Amino acid sequence: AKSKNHTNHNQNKKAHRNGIKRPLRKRHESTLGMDVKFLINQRYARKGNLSREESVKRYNERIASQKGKPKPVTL
Amino acid sequence: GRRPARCYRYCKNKPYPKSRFCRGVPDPKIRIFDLGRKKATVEDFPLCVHLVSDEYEQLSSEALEAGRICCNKYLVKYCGKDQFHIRMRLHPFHVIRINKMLSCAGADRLQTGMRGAFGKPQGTVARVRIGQPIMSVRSSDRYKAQVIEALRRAKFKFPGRQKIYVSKKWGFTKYERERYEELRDDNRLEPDGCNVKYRPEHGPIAAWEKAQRDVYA
Amino acid sequence: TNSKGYRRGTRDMFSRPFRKHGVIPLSTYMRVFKIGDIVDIKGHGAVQKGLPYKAYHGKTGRIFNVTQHAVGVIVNKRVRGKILAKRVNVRIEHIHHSKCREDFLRRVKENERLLKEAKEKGQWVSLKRQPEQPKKAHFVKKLEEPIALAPIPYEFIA
Amino acid sequence: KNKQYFKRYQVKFRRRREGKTDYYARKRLTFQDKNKYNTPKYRLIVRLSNKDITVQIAYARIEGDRVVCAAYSHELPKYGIQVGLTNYAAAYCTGLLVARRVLNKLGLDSLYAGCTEVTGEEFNVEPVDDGPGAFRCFLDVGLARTTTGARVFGAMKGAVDGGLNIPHSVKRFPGYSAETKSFNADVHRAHIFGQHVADYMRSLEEEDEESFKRQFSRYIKLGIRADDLEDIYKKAHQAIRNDPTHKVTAKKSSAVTKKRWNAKKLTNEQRKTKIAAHKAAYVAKLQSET
Amino acid sequence: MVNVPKQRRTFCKKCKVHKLHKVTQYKKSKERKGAQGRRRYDRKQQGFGGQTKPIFRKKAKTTKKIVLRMECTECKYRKQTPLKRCKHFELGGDKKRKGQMIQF
Amino acid sequence: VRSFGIRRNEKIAVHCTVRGAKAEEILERGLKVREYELRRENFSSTGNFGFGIQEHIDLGIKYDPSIGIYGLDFYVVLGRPGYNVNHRKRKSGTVGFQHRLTKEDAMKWFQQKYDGIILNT
RNA sequence: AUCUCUCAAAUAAUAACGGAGGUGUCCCAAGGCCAGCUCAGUGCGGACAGAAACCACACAUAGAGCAAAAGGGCAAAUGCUGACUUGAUCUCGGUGUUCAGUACACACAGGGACAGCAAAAGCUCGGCCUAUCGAUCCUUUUGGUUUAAAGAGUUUUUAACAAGAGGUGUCAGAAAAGUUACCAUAGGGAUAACUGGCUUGUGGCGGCCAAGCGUUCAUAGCGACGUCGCUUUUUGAUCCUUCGAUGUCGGCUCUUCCUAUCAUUGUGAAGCAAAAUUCACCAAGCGUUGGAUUGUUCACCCAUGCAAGGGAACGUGAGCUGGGU
RNA sequence: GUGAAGAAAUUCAAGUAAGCGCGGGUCAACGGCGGGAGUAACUAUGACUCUCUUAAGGUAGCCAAAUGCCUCGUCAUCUAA
RNA sequence: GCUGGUUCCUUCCGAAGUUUCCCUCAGGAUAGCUGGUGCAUUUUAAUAAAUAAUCUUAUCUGGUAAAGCGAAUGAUUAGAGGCCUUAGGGUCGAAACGAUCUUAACCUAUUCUCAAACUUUAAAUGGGUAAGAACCUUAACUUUCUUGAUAUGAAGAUCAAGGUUAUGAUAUAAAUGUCCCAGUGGGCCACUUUUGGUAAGCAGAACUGGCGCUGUGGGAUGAACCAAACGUAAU
RNA sequence: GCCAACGACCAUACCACGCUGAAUACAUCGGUUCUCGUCCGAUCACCGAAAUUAAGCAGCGUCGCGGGCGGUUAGUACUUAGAUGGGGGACCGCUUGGGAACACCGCGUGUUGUUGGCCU
Repeated sequence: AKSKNHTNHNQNKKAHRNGIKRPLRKRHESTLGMDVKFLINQRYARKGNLSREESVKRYNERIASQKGKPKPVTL
Repeated sequence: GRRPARCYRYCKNKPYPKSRFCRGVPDPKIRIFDLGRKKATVEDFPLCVHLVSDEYEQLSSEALEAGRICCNKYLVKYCGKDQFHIRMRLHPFHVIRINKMLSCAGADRLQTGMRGAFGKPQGTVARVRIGQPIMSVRSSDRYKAQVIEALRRAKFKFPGRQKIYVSKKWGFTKYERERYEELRDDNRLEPDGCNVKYRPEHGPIAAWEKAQRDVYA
Repeated sequence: TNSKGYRRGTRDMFSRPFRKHGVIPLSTYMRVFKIGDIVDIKGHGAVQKGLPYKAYHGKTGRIFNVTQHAVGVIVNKRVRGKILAKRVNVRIEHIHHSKCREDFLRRVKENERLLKEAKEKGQWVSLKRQPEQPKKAHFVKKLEEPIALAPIPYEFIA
Repeated sequence: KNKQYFKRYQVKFRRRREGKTDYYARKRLTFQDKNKYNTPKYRLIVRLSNKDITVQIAYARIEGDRVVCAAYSHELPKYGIQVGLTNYAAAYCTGLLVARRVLNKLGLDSLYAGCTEVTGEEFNVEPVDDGPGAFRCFLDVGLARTTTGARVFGAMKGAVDGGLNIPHSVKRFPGYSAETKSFNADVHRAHIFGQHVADYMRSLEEEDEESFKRQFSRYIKLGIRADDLEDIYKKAHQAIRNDPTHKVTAKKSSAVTKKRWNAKKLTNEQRKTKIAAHKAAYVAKLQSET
Repeated sequence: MVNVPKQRRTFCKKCKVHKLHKVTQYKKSKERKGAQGRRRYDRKQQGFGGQTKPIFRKKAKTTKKIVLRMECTECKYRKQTPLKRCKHFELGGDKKRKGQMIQF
Repeated sequence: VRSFGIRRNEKIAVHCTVRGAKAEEILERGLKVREYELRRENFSSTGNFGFGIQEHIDLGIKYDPSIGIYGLDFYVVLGRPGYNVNHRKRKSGTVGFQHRLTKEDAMKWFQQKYDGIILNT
């Protein structure tokens, strides 16, 4: 027989009882399914981060090897 | 087969349209909507009187057949045979479905228990709102008594409740009667079948010019 | 007795507008899209290469993976009722730029600057928004045509 | 007829109404991959006219194309090309011209000398190492049929012999017969040196004087005999590599609102006074008879 | 009718390039025992049981899909790739000829 | 169409076009057999004019009974200098009220040269 | 099992044996790609030339076409024709849908490899997008230059692993004909036949307005097309109550009640001379029969009669009967 | 049982009984036993004629049958009905 | 997989009749709802410069109500105007080819009425996201790379500067595991919306609230109506 | 005031018609030997200039079409929310708030980017 197949009464009273449950706000998120390198490049820049204080100044002195960079403003 | 309309008096559904494959439907003879001197111009019939409704009534089309043949057969008796223009302002463009018991011959043996529930088409109906005129009689101002009394005998064939406007219109125009004349008197309105023309100005020149030609020369 | 399947009831989600048919204007391919940017989804009905499904048109979310010519957006889809975080790839013409941050990012400038001009005068900041207060007490002169001006009905006779 | 036609009709774009672009190359050229976000395309426009060809390097942007550099064949009378500006060989030196008019902007003049001895071989440039990789460009011909040996590919042949890295094949260079290929490089050395224009004259030196009153007239006005055309076109190649001065101009100016000039557009007042007299003139045409 | 041109240049997995490949049809290879599944269905059946296993009735499909062994022409490697369900299919073909009046 | 049994891709008809240095000699050949006072229409409103002929041998050819006779229709399209603007790939465009050819431009030019009257029936 | 438009109430979701349809295929091009050209139709022209074709010039915002249903979509295409083609391939995961947020299946965004077209940019992982499909077990084939058969060697064989195939359409997938009035059990008022309830297509039904008929005369008496209400014993419609049982047709007998008046009492009207009759009002007080046939109820027939109403507890089986089923 | 190929298991081939298949006989064996058209000096009816099918088209006979739906068939009788 | 029963008292919390699959439709599994038991801890945890859920702001989306047919498609009434040469009767005329009107269309400007499977326009009620230190800039560093002559872009690792922390009102505590533990997977009623039916105390859906589980006050009477939710008592 | 190339948004740009257009230009335009395509040098392809501003095109004109915008139809239609509000029913009214649409009237007729260039 036929009384009540497929209703929605009590369905958002239930879904609002142990309530509606926003997901999350995660600082870091999974990189699962990203562009696969991209991520091998960032896995190569993550290793080579070596200078905190030392070489990070030094290459400006190497900029002055061409007395700076007058020319490469174009490309 | 000719189903009564005690069972079909309301706007019970969002209205059935008329498809383009269901031929086998009954052909009515509600083909007539204007009656009287339909060819006379606006200058011949300046009085206009409507039969305005008072509910969101759904009218049958049986009632609208009677409402025109009633008002014809006083106005061909008490108005002169051409001195009017009965016009139905209201067309019966809907379908009613009648699942009747045509369950004789007694041995099909499955006919319907509740299998299946297709509807069966046996006519039309015409839906009405409040303040929606059903007929309008365009005539001359002399028969004003003869027309407002003609429409009383059109009330008693319609269900519901009707109210009888005499218009400030000049016949079947959109214009007020005095406001008709002021716009008419120089060039600005033009005759037609039963209606007028509305500010022929823009554009560009010759329509202003040639309509100024013939009113001058 | 159904919907099912995948593009049903899209006679108006992916209908084109009135007379905006035709070649997609070529700025759509020229926009720059970054990772963590926020983005809307209006499934463009003239591009069949990876439309969003109909449950994501209308919905905004954050990009987090950009590719050659599509973008992987994170859209919140409510199920019953536990709101999920989906991970949708769509192309570019099924995406627009949000504006919902754009006002705020000009509010971050000015609250940096309304404190910057008040960096020198010192006092006082008054940074945060207010909703609409009551107006004040005025007084208004006629001054200009004293009263009445007096509307009084007569509304039926018709 | 055709009145509710206009309510529903909408227009193809602007430059499909003028017939200028095609928007089916325009999407597909200027498409960069949306993960190499904003590094531009730098394609190569070659557009040709009855008088004067045109080559511009450009990359599109949201707000119209940016243009890095442009070089026309009208600059060539500086470098010795007086007449015959839409040869294939006159199209060669223009694409040679921007390929040196642009590397001065980048300072890529020490590197990528290019095919200094032009003979007609596909010398795509080599990336000189430990530093600046070669400039990249892609060909945009647009609305000309890329038939085997059209004029637009010498402009390409100007660029790849200038030094710009463009991927190309040879199948639309002249004389590479597709029945069957026939890498015949030397027909360039007859075409890029313009000699078959000259050998058209050398096969018409003898028949008609009126042939010189016909086509290749005005070589006769400058005494340009049919023998030294290579010597023009050889001399241009070493002279285009002298100085692309980028066409500096210091008129500054005679430009502003001279003289009016183009029939300003009649505001509504003097529109109304035009209609006021016209309605007054028509009753005056009517009051004449009465 | 589904023609297949009986040659094609697809991916020879052994040569690791595209090689010219001759095409065929897979047909069937009957059930030759002793496969262990027959060696079992020849003992569950044996004396006094009354038919132990399902006898599949209720055939519903009208077609089957077709598998083409595609032999390499250099290294004679083969490859089974299916197609869609097709009710008529002849390879070899007499390739379609277009814009053509039926004659005589 | 099956009223005359012609079929899709049956190749019922032959046609050929002539541009320049051969039109103006073939037409005057076609005009002597036309005895060129040709009737008035014969004149499409877009300035074009064509005509039927019979008995195709009199166009300067031998009778050649191996091939027999063949009835012909001619059609001549006139123009002005400039109509390639209508028919180019790059920067195309239409023409205007004039240079579009009226029928009078096609009747005058037939009255002026070739001296034929238009037989205004 | 599945798809499209609607229902669907402006996210998405939503149901009925609701409405209109579709699918179990078709395509070596109808797949790919590069180039070229633009369609429905209308208009004016041209021997045989109408609807006849075919050539030909202008107009022509898609009114054409796109294998097929429907919907979107497409104009230098995704349409038409031509070039050349095999990306309708191989591999690894991930996402969208269905969602339990599982699997197939379809689709999508990519990495790797090999390629096709293209001058190149680029485009292609089948069909312009939304349907066109199938586990385990078993059989099978293709693949390693394979692993195992456990005392050891080689060869046959068998098996294993990987990717396909053979199919379950009741489509998340048993291998399956009837009958029982000779019957049975577990239950069911989740479910019929039966009373009661609600309902009215049917039944039955009385006012409004008059086209009329009524010789003349609208309304003495009727009253077309309309229109509005009233009753529920039938006919159904439903499935509320009862299946650990409400005796299920009638007739016989015997009560009372109702008017929707057949006759009688009291009156009004008439196309009311008398007689006879018809219309209407107050009226349920007293009546409303004997028989032939049939199990029936209405039924018709003979006869009585100045003059032979209609109905209510489907009245009434520990009242009878047992003719019907 | 027989031959052949193989190192063998095994695989192949000839041959292949009764049934079945083909064929004959049987219905006091199970059963079955037709249509449409046109026609006779009034209408009616159709002795006849065409014709389509089938294994054979229900013959002698009986019948609104305890067997006929329509049906309370139509006619006569029995009856006051 | 069905019927009947299933034995103390108080205290606390407190449902479901829905989804998907099943030779499944009086049953299961499965998620939702429930209780238990913890645990982690916050200048929204114990002597906030940070979360979270109705309004505001800002910004996206939508094609229903209304509107429309003098916009497409689809029906569609009425006449008007027209060179016409499509013209039907004719007519003055041998026909008229001279002409006359007429009538049919056709064309032009109108007009009456509409449409679950029609749209130009387009609400309210709604759906999404945002609203600051997990921020804002500044720097030069990083990368094998695919792209790039700053070996620039991007995504990052460490420094420099940052006022008063960036709508409102709320916090009966919130966050999270396990036992996916019990029961349930027959629902009925109602506003407004709505489909089938002629109607129905009928059938089927959308929303909210109830009844089921719920007494008390009111409607004489009653599962749902209107008030109001309930420890024992006084006022 | 301009022109070309390349565009962006894609009718305020479109359509019809008419007028004008210095220069830079663009074209129109001359040819077929080569490259090259065609039944046909028309289309493309390649050669280079005699002719012309007719036309394209550019600028404008029109109580133009359309399309754009604004007022206004209108606090209207509809709609959240409330009542033990009306009515026999259809349906209506009130309260609390959000609030359109055709038409109609007006007003506008593309704005601009990068690069070379003309300057009446």
